[PDB]
Amino acid sequence: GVLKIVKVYLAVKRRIQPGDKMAGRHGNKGVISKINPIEDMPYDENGTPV
Amino acid sequence: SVITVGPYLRLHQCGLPKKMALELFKPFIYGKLELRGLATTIKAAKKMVE
Amino acid sequence: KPLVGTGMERAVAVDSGVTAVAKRGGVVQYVDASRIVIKVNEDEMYPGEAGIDIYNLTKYTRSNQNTCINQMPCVSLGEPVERGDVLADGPSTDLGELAL
Amino acid sequence: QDVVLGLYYMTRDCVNAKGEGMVLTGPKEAERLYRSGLASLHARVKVRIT
Amino acid sequence: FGIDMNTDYTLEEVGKQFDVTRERIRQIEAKALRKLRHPSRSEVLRSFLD
Amino acid sequence: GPEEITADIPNVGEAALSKLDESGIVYIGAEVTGGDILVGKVTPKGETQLTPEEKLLRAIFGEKASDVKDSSLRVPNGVSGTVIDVQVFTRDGVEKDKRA
Amino acid sequence: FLKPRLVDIEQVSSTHAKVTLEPLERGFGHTLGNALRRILLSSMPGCAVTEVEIDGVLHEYSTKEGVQEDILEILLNLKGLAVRVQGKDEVILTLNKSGIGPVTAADITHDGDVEIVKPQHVICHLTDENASISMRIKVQRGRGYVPASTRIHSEEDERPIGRLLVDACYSPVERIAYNVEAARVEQRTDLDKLVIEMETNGTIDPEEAIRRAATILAEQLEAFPEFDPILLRPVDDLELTVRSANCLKAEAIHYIGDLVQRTEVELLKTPNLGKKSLTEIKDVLASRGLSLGMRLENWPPA
Amino acid sequence: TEFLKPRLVDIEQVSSTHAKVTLEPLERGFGHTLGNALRRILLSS
Amino acid sequence: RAATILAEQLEAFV
Repeated sequence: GVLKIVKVYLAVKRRIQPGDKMAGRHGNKGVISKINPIEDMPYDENGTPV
Repeated sequence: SVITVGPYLRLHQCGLPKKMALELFKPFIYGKLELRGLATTIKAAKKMVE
Repeated sequence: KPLVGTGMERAVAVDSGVTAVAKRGGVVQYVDASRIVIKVNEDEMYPGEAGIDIYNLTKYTRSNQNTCINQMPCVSLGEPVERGDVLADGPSTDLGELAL
Repeated sequence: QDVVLGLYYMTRDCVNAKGEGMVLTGPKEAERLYRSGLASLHARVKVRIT
Repeated sequence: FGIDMNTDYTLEEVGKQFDVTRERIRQIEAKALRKLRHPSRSEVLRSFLD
Repeated sequence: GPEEITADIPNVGEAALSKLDESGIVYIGAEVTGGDILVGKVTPKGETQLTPEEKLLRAIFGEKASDVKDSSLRVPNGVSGTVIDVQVFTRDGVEKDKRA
Repeated sequence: FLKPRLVDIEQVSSTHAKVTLEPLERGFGHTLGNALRRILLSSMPGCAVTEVEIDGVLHEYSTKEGVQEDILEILLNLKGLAVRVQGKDEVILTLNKSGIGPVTAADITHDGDVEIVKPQHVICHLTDENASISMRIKVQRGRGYVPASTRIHSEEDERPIGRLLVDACYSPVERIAYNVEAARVEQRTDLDKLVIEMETNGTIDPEEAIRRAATILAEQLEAFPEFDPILLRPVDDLELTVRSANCLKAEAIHYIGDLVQRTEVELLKTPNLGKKSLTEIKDVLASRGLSLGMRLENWPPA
Repeated sequence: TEFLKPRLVDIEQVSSTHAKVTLEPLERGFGHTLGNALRRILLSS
Repeated sequence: RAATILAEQLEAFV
């Protein structure tokens, strides 16, 4: 019944957004809540954010 | 969908994703859109939100 | 790469077919994002046909989970390689180790 | 959890701290004393409350 | 056409029902559609076509 | 009737027909989002059987209602990516189209 | 009520420097300092590369023969290329190289406002004797982070599919840290110093950054229905032939509203419109319920 | 590369000695720096 | 007046 088939292959690039699931290797799961600016990030005396 | 925190919220509310609310209330949006006169007809409303 | 490792990740990365492993030791004649051609040392080499080991790297293609599976050369032009060394890394592998 | 650790760390006392033993007209200048780094969050203090 | 009516009627039938028959009626329609063709009339129906 | 992969699609603007080649298949490397037509497809459906108000509408606007329905493959809603590959399979004995 | 001002600016590297502020009253080192850190990290002019058209490349997911880097890798490398411009908001550069060896950032053609801070920077390597790469690197200037994904809404024919859009990294600032130490000026009870030690890519001078930062900071203190929509559509929406469209645009007809006002007489009097073109226009207008010589009286409202 | 200034400003005050003022449009992360630097100055100085 | 002190502090930059 099928005369001809056209397969298109899409490459989609997604980074990360709230709702994604992240976890360490220790069985500690989690879901990204909000994406915070570098400005609001807790930083050490060296000035390097986390 | 997956859920997140949103501590800023009052107890009586919840964060609802834009796209989701758009798709969910679609008939309401059509109705209001052609209620105020922003859309000629329901078809036009569909085309607008689409 | 795992900053905090175990020492197994190398074995998992290599033993799984994702990475491209040298068949025979030698020097690298050609290094491209496409292919990697290695000139075999005479000792490991067979008498007939002479020959060099040419590895054609798998490039961007559909995986079973609808993710991407792609190989990158970890070696540089004209570099010493040994038998059973990582010539190219697969997806989620760094220098013969396993980066998940 | 986080919230109760917050109110717990807030409402609590150590043996010695900044502004230990002093007196204040009310909660307003109590918080005003704390936020300026003059008085410790937990310190034994007599204050006038209504 | 069959608008808000059972089936639809041939131009001659419409002529019998109008007592003024044939080519005459065919003209009215042509000038009728014409009046509906130009916008402010046609802008509402235009959006119906996607 | 037989379905067509042709680039001729009932009721589409030039913006829609832009991303397709003459044969009706999206170009390699063309970035797409939801709603873009990847492969134009059309299937025969004759005598649409319209109604009175529709008949008036068509006679007013003078539009020929096509005997063909639009089955074209379009990017799923919400997903956006770049087309890196196209493969065409044809029944043995059926004439290959231009793109193929 | 002593106002602060700046003092020695110590440049330890092309990368980073420590700017210092002498006359600071009680506790003000922190109030000024952190607020300065915020604006410094967040809002600053940047020139990060946006668009890149390469040689034989349709998409960023291919590999070019002769280069061991994947195209996506080359884009990612370009995004980390630090350049500074003067008079131009957006400049386009041209990169060209061949033969065996690394292609650095100094291998690009040098323009008037182009300044390469890292000439040693690696864009991509070259693996074969005869293998050559040319590319246009379109570098524009902006603020904050502008991803490649949000870049497409306006669209407007980015059709040159060979052009790969890249995420905008606009910002000189890498790391900013501020330390207040007590600063003893000759005579005064007690004052503080502000040591802001910042990290940059070299594309912005410390005095300049520290200046604009407080410039913006103070700058915030400055406050403490008839007719058819189809008539306003551009003529391109009519999907005419290139010739007809160009002719109409040449006759000051840019929208459908302008076209429907014209008559056959008037259009035939134009230097470039023949009977074929007029037939086409009448056809496409009639196909959408429009025509020539249409009057709408009131052109235009607002 | 022009900037953003706030256009909807409303001061809703209770009684006389108390006040709640609000500012609608502020660029991302500007609300915290403004709010905080002003709080520090208001209280401490 | 509070934020004015701030503006005075910045008077040597902008």
